[PDB]
Amino acid sequence: ADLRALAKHLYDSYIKSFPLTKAKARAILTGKTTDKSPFVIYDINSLMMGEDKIKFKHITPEQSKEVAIRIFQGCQFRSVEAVQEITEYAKSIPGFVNLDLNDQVTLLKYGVHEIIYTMLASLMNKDGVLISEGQGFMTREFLKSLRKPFGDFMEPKFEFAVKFNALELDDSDLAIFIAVIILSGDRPGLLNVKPIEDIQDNLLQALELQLKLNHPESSQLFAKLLQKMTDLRQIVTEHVQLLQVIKKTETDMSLHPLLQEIYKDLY
Amino acid sequence: PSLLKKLLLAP
Ligand SMILES: CN(CCOc1ccc(C[C@H](Nc2ccccc2C(=O)c2ccccc2)C(=O)O)cc1)c1ccccn1
Ligand SMILES: [Cl-]
Ligand SMILES: [Cl-]
Ligand SMILES: [Cl-]
Repeated sequence: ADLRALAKHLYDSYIKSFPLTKAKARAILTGKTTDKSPFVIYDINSLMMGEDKIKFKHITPEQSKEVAIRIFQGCQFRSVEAVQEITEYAKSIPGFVNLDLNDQVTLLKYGVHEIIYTMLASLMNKDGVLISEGQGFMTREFLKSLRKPFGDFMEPKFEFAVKFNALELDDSDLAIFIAVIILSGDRPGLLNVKPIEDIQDNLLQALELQLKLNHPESSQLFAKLLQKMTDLRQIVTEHVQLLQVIKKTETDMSLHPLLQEIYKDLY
Repeated sequence: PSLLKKLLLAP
């Protein structure tokens, strides 16, 4: 009912759940920060020099792996942490923890990657992506140069991010949008859709109001953003097909058990 | 054991 209070509560939760916000990412990417700039990774040599400073060092033991595998393992490290952050955020969405525990799982199973790709755009420009909470920056050209199918994974996300960043959403817009994605009543296998839709109705109302107030000169920003939600699903589909190529062709490339659980029987 | 449930039920 109180759409401005819901909006504010979601933003406060977002600030607590996600260490690198869009505001902070954009301050780094435009130099308007007093911390020292990210370490730029543009090739295998810069990767070896920089990886000791990057958070995914926590999981690096063993003989040297080729560059495409290192990137794969470090991105897997980040994806597992991102899932844990999004799950903490989801538990703050009012009504979410009162849903059937099995529907909570289903909402997260089908929603986290759509959310990951949404917020990945906050860390990207057309030429690279911030990693390790802004301590590193990995160039788009370097990620593209990786041998197939590794060099194919990031390009569709950069493409998405350039179009999406053109909406110029901020963190208070994004906090509501990602809640709307999680509360999607049409996920396969949901046991009880009505209470999920009721929550999303309120969230969609809160989002529409937020967008009208925060971006008065963008008419139909709300309509535009809703059309992106559906594009996110195609990104996941294509990503899954790329991971399946890895699974059938590479050796010793099993996924983290959390990522296996999400991907198992996904659609 | 579901790991998503573990994250969801964690304090
Ligand atoms: C690109 N980047 C920022 C985070 O990007 C994400 C890009 C995608 C994801 C989702 C995640 N992806 C993977 C999961 C396991 C292993 C690799 C990937 C890749 O997506 C991948 C594969 C090949 C080449 C490059 C990436 C998922 O499906 O769960 C999560 C995060 C990195 C890269 C290296 C180290 C840290 N930060
Ligand atoms: Cl951009
Ligand atoms: Cl505006
Ligand atoms: Cl691996």
